[PDB]
Amino acid sequence: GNLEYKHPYLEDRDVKRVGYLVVSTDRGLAGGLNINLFKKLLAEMKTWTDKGVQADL
Amino acid sequence: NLNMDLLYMAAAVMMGLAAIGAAIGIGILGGKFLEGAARQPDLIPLLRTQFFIVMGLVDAIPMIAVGLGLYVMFA
Repeated sequence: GNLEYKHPYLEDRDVKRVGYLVVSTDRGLAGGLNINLFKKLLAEMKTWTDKGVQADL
Repeated sequence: NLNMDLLYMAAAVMMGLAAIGAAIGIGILGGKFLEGAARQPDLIPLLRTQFFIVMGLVDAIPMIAVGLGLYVMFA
């Protein structure tokens, strides 16, 4: 709406540190569900940290 | 002769009350109009036509008192 404000969570800024929440099982026998997710996370976490960004989990 | 001067005086007090009455009344009404515009700037032409429906009534009684103030000036 027209009554738009400024707020830290709405404002846009350049990444100097990055965070991920990550969900995993407590139980095995799920096949590769965890590992495939963790591989995809490891690629992006590598890509940002090569930009010098400390990752956080 | 005091008859002339005190007629001059009676217009001047009656005029000042009408000037205050109008100036304050539309100042208050105009303040809420500017709050509406700052809150809701899409509607300001709509609110403008509302503000002028109301503004004429605030003026109406003070303008009568100006009419008598100018007649007691004139006569």
